Amino acid sequence: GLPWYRVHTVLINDPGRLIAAHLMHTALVAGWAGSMALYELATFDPSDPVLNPMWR
Amino acid sequence: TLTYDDIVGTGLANKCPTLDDTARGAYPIDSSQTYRIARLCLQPTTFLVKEEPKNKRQEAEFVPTKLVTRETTSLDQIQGELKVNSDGSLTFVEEDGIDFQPVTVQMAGGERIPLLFTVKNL
Ligand code: CLA
Ligand code: CLA
Ligand code: CLA
Ligand code: CLA
Ligand SMILES: CC1=C(/C=C/C(C)=C/C=C/C(C)=C/C=C/C=C(C)/C=C/C=C(C)/C=C/C2=C(C)CCCC2(C)C)C(C)(C)CCC1
Ligand SMILES: CC1=C(/C=C/C(C)=C/C=C/C(C)=C/C=C/C=C(C)/C=C/C=C(C)/C=C/C2=C(C)CCCC2(C)C)C(C)(C)CCC1
Repeated sequence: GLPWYRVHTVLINDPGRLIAAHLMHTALVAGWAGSMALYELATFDPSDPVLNPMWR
Repeated sequence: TLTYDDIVGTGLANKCPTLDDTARGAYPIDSSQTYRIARLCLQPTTFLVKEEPKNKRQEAEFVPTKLVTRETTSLDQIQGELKVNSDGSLTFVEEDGIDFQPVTVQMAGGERIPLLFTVKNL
């Protein structure tokens, strides 16, 4: 069958499933952005923009 | 004249009485007469909390807060002697009343600041 490094080639001639895979990728990335923001808000100390700003 | 049923659940019970704009008169003090405050009412409208200094040791400011304990903040039905002093100054000596309220206010970012808002032994 297909080697492991070729599994996604099933999408080349399947525009609908390619759109699905792209939707899933987009869902993952947007889910990352959301999760990352939440984790940052759960750890961020807003009490000192002078000596403890976000980049520290 | 408003009754309990007129007031209940409106928020008015936590408000102090007001006087209209025409009340700009003068109340004479006879220094031979004894006086009392029969009712002192205090209705807080803003609670400010002094931010803890970052370490810069400049002037830490008093910042706004959000009340979270609802319309439960006013001091009222307070009474006491109003003494006339020899130099003609008046001294209020708080005796009794609903002279405290626990209050919780919340700073930006969530820190909750409980206080005993009070004039006990004023
Ligand atoms: C954007 C991500 C993405 C998307 C949209 C797809 C989509 C697709 N894959 Mg591919 N795949 C991916 C990533 C992805 N894959 C990764 C990272 C691997 C290595 C594990 C694979 C390996 C793979 C194989 C072997 C096969 C596919 C196949 C397919 C198709 C059918 C679905 C399937 O069987 O998935 C299977 C893939 C998975 C179930 C992904 C693994 C899940 C990982 C472990 C993360 C799970 C999240 C987890 C909850 C978080 C863990 C947190 C941790 C800190 C503990 C479809 C085109 C099939 C295909 O059609 O072959 C012709 C197929 O046989 N994929
Ligand atoms: C938009 C970017 C993009 C897209 C959509 C594709 C899509 C494709 N690639 Mg190409 N490729 C890319 C960029 C991309 N590639 C980059 C940047 C490189 C260099 C790193 C390559 C090098 C490359 C090679 C050498 C090959 C492909 C192949 C393929 C095809 C099969 C993929 C597969 O089934 O893997 C299945 C993959 C797995 C089952 C697991 C992979 C696990 C990886 C290595 C580690 C974990 C990755 C992690 C989950 C991703 C994090 C996201 C990242 C951006 C930070 C498919 C058409 C194959 C092909 O042409 O088939 C005919 C093939 O041989 N790609
Ligand atoms: C009306 C014309 C039109 C419009 C507005 C779009 C718009 C888009 N296309 Mg293209 N496309 C078109 C014509 C169009 N296309 C035609 C005629 C073809 C040949 C069939 C294609 C083939 C094509 C492929 C193969 C792919 C796209 C993809 C995309 C999306 C990429 C960006 C993205 O996902 O953002 C992020 C998304 C958002 C911020 C949300 C947007 C909200 C959507 C539009 C509302 C959904 C409801 C709507 C009624 C149903 C779908 C609308 C559809 C016209 C796109 C974007 C929504 C890619 C995709 O879907 O990636 C996931 C993709 O893989 N298109
Ligand atoms: C411009 C931005 C961008 C681009 C071009 C891509 C492109 C890609 N992404 Mg997405 N991704 C992005 C942003 C992006 N990503 C962001 C911001 C997030 C949230 C963190 C993700 C989360 C994400 C997940 C969870 C997955 C992808 C996957 C993919 C691949 C799908 C096509 C494929 O089959 O490749 C085949 C794979 C390759 C060609 C190998 C790519 C190798 C990368 C570039 C470096 C790998 C590093 C190292 C070897 C392994 C990681 C270290 C390990 C300790 C974790 C493709 C390379 C999917 C994929 O890799 O499926 C197999 C996948 O599962 N991405
Ligand atoms: C369904 C639904 C829902 C929900 C959702 C959700 C809840 C979500 C999510 C999500 C999510 C929550 C997500 C996420 C994600 C993530 C990710 C995607 C990640 C990733 C990662 C990575 C990729 C990594 C990597 C790496 C490492 C690990 C280390 C170092 C290096 C690197 C960086 C490479 C709602 C209700 C709205 C509605 C409708 C339905
Ligand atoms: C219709 C319907 C339904 C639905 C559902 C759904 C649609 C679901 C889903 C779902 C989902 C879709 C889910 C998910 C998920 C996810 C995940 C599992 C994730 C994760 C993640 C992570 C792990 C992350 C991490 C991180 C990051 C990335 C960054 C920052 C940091 C941290 C670490 C936090 C039901 C059945 C109920 C029934 C009825 C109806």
